[PDB]
Amino acid sequence: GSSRDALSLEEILRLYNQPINEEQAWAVCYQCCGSLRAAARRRQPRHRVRSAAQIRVWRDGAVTLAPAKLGYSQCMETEVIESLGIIIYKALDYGLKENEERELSPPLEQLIDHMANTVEEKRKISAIRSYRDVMKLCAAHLPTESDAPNHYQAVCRALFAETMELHTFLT
Amino acid sequence: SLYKIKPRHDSGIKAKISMKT
Repeated sequence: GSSRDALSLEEILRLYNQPINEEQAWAVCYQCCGSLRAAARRRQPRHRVRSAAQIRVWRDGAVTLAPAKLGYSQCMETEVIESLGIIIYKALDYGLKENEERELSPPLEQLIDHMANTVEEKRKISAIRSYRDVMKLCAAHLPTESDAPNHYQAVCRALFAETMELHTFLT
Repeated sequence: SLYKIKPRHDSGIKAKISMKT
């Protein structure tokens, strides 16, 4: 392997040969939504997350979506959030048998149910309309919500460092 | 890290997400 500054979530899963943990799921969600919110503000077009290969985790803890007011366009925020929600659940389910299901903490399960529009605060949360809505739910996972920006960067920084050693050195 | 798993429920989140592929 050769050392670089980003790995895809697909590569991360392949290297681990196991699913991501719950804290990593919250972190990728928060960090990727932050990147997407900023990209939209700078008028880069929205597009959907088609697969885990498109999600890039960086050395400094950033998470971005690789390339292919603006409130309405050919790709709405909720569509991007849905596609991200589905990919995050696949990452949490990675390698499990079809007849097994992971027992997620209720607030993480709820976040994902609402991201993915699979819903059929203790019963149901307000519908997610924006990247900021998702980020606020991830911040709420923490006892002190103002810790979120630093915390979720630190989570992805560690995930990168840990998998980069497998990337560089696994044969 | 997966650790804790249950049997797949017929109406649960895994069930619903699988049908969106």
